[PDB]
Amino acid sequence: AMGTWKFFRASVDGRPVFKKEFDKLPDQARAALIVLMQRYLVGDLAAGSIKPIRGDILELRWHEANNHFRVLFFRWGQHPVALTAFYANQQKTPKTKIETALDRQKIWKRAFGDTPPILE
Repeated sequence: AMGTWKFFRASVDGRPVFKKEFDKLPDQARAALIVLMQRYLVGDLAAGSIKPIRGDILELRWHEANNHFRVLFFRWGQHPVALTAFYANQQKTPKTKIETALDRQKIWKRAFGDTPPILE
């Protein structure tokens, strides 16, 4: 169901940074976000669920909970790579989160390559 999703870590060996962030969220929100991540791959999201943020960064938003839970990610070839997961109060995704996302994309691309290897 989660297909080609990846989860930000700083190195092939490093701390599972995205998962530690994700895991702190409430059960109901974690379950809802997994469903959105699965649907993202199928192509059947409603318009409230996916927003372009800046550059290559995209946002999954849990619409049924006033977009209070979100995942920033980017497409690394055919693999969406989850960069940060967070609770948010305002509709405007905060600057700090977007900077973290941009920073983690650069970190990822530097450690693992700008695009996936042709064979995994």
